[PDB]
Amino acid sequence: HLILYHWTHSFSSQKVRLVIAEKALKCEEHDVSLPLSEHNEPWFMRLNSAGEVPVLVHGENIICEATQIIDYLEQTFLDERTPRLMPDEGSMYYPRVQHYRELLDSLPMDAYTHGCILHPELTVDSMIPAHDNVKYLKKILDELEKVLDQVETELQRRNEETPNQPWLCGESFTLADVSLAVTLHRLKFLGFARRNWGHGKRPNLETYYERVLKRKTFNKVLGHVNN
Amino acid sequence: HLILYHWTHSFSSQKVRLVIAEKALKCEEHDVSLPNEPWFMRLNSAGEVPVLVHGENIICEATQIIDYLEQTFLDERTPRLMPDEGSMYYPRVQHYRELLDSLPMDAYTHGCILHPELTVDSMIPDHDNVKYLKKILDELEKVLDQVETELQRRNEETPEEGNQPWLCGESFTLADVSLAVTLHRLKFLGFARRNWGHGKRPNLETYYERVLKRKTFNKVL
Repeated sequence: HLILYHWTHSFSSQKVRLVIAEKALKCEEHDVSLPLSEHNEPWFMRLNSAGEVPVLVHGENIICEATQIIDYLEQTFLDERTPRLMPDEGSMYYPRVQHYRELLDSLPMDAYTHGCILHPELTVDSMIPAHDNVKYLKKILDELEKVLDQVETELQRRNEETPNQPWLCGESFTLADVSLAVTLHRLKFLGFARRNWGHGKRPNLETYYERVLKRKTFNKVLGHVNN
Repeated sequence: HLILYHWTHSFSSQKVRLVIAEKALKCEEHDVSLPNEPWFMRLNSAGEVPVLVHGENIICEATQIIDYLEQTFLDERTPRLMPDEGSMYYPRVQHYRELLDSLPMDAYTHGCILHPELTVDSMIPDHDNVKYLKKILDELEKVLDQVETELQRRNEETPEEGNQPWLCGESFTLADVSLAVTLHRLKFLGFARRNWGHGKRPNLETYYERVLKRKTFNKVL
């Protein structure tokens, strides 16, 4: 009874879709994007996140924008069988989850993609077949490393608390996990994964990404996008 | 192909649909409104934003949808609802369109339901106080007087013979869409008699009676 209009390649669309799948909600999803053969240039050449906002229709209500869609889904579907991606607002765990979710959503993925195509010599194993100065790209990638180091320390805390492997903010899969997983998968697509993790660097994050890949929901909604 | 998600009762939805019909665009429209309490009991124009899906683009909000339809469908067969920006007629049409779109329809309808005494012939089977309703109704009368004077100018500029003019000229424009939908909603609420009719605002009265005869207006609304 749900209808979603989205673009497969759209970052925010991927987040919304993963949230739908995690919550075990039957949804009619329509990919408005046209085939590649009709576009003079692929999507990553022309991406505009501000112009590309998915739309959700649930009976009478019509909800634009991905974050609005996710919030509406989290507040509207309170059935006991449907999983919850967010802790109760009264709980002391909600601030942590919300902080990390905001952190991962603030990252400028469009800048990273743009920079990845303009400066392909900074990418490693970029999945593309293949403000504008390289110094700007260097800056934003170092900021990304700071955010990812914060994430690594949080994952280290989680690993300490575990003697049932835990996720980023706890045992339960949360919206912060959705944001982080989609973000890492997009970085992987761009080729910015090797500099940030792997080969003995950020091991907790590497294990996180691998575990995510094995997950049924994530694997059903994603993996086909990269290839 | 075009897809539209809207609410029949929604004011802005009505404007978007009238624009679609006036441009002769084939569109697939879905009424998402439910078949407990009526729509005029609960009103939030900000909550109910229509959405247009045109191939690969998704446009929320009615004004954005209308501007997009005008900028996109540039085929010579498809009529234009706005003059070109370079023209001296475009400022006039844009001013009047903004003037009509600025009106607080939500307030008028909420007050019509709240104060049934003020509606002469409603078609229903500090904002709450009556003074606010009277105040916004007087402002409405001022706006409609501006429209009335513009229509009087149209009458002066048109000869005895020939095609009768619309608000800003001879061609139907977006300002006409806004004005027609506004007048229709006022008639639904019962605020039409106060503003025109019975020798009151004759130019505006004739404008509305001419609107009702338009095939596109009668098909959509």
